Amino acid sequence: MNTVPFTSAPIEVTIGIDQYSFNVKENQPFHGIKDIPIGHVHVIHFQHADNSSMRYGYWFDCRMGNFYIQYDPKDGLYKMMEERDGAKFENIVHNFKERQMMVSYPKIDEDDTWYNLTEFVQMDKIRKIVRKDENQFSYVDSSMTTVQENELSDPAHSLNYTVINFKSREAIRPGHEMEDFLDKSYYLNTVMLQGIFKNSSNYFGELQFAFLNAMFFGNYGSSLQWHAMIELICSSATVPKHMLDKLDEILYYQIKTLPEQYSDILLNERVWNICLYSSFQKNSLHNTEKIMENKYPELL
Amino acid sequence: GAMNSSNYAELFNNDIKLFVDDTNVYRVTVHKTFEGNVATKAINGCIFTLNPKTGHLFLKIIHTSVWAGQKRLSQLAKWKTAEEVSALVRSLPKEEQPKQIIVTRKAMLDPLEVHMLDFPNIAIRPTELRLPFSAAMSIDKLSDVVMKATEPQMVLFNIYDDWLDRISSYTAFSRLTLLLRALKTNEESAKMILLSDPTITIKSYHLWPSFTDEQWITIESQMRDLILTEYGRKYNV
Ligand SMILES: O=C(NC[C@@H]1CCCO1)NC1CCCC1
Repeated sequence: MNTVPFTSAPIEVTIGIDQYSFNVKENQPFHGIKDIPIGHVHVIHFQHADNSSMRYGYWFDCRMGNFYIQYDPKDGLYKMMEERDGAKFENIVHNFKERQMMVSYPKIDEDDTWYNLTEFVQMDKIRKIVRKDENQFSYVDSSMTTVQENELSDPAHSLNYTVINFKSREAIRPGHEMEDFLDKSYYLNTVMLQGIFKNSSNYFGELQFAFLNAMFFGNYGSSLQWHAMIELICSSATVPKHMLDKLDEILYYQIKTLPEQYSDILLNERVWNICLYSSFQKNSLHNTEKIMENKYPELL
Repeated sequence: GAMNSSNYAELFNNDIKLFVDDTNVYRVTVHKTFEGNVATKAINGCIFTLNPKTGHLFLKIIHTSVWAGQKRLSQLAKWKTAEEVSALVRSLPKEEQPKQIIVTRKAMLDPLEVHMLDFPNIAIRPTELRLPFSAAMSIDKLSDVVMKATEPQMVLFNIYDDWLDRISSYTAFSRLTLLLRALKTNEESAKMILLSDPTITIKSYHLWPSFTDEQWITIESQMRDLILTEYGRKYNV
């Protein structure tokens, strides 16, 4: 169990840690988060009480270093930093725990939600989508645009998701125009899985990371990426059986965890109706279809 | 963007463009089988690809053999249309290739877009206009060449005959759309108007009769009257 200490909490802010969130008042004696489960990535995120725009936050993995949060009054935000002095860090954390100034990561034992949302997500891959190689953790916010969005303006601050475009030379083999456009199996299996992602785990990891960025930050381009990666699978007639089964589980937990109030902006009607009812895989996502129907029958 | 009444004169500027109409590509007769079920039999079709500025018509004849052993023919017909249009563009010298292709039915956008990926600078546009190009098979010499074909064939025509020697493209396209609208709304009457007078002939090298300027005015008024009457009947107004 690991810890992310906070130097202080100078401004009123709602802090999220994974799917949990807490309110912290201006100059409240709050000094961080303990009992963070090892073995998964995590995200700690922020929304200032004065500015309900720009949610922002940090993806991290405590096995990669000792990380803490410190408010910066010039840039006006809570910044993640790495403490390289391990003795100094253990000492700080032990004092803050002794003084019980830390919230406990509030995992119920029965609950695999976070594991299920992050099963394929790796820090090494996140850091290639979010390029800032001097840090071991990755900043994301509401406003960052994706590479594909940029093509259609600062590169250092972009989300470098894999570009998916169904009407592109990459997606369409010369002489298989109609075949490849109506059955995307060759774009999925040869171009994307074998060529770019190498395996389905990396594909699912990017899909899960895009969903999480959309849900936690309202990042619109991430939402586009999530739906595109779903649609590419559903629009392929030939998909390994293990991928379909795993996709059904992945999407089920994503839909289960989505705030009911955000389904309007976070779920694209066309993609979902096509995937569940028109596509090749309309009959392969039983759990996902059942939760969508019982929780969001309006969208459909 | 879409082509509509408001940007209509764009058709007659000096940027090369083509209309593509796919409504006569996949043509069938419906009939009963011995057992009393219904079956279709395909007949030859055509792609109607038209430069509205010059009148040049690229009539790609679609022989029934292209459907042999294929499923979902109405969907295939749209891709075949896009395949043949793309091949036509590739065959043209660079300075003759269109800058825009305007499809008369929106369902052609994706097939043509995908087939034209190699020409990213050719804009594929839909239109809000209700153009009567389905009536092209009411023009006798176009119907005759389609039905007689025994193999795929591309044939070049000028759908304006020599009209552009005396009138502008705008006026020529308006005459063409009026004639075709009339032929669509009541083929028998429209054809009666065009051929009533045996002394007016169709040049062996033309599609329409050799009217003088004054006779064209009379013809055009007769086609207008036809179109308006038919309409009153349609709607009981
Ligand atoms: O072939 C021409 N027209 C195309 C077809 C023939 C029947 C009507 O449509 N014309 C050429 C021959 C002399 C002028 C150029």
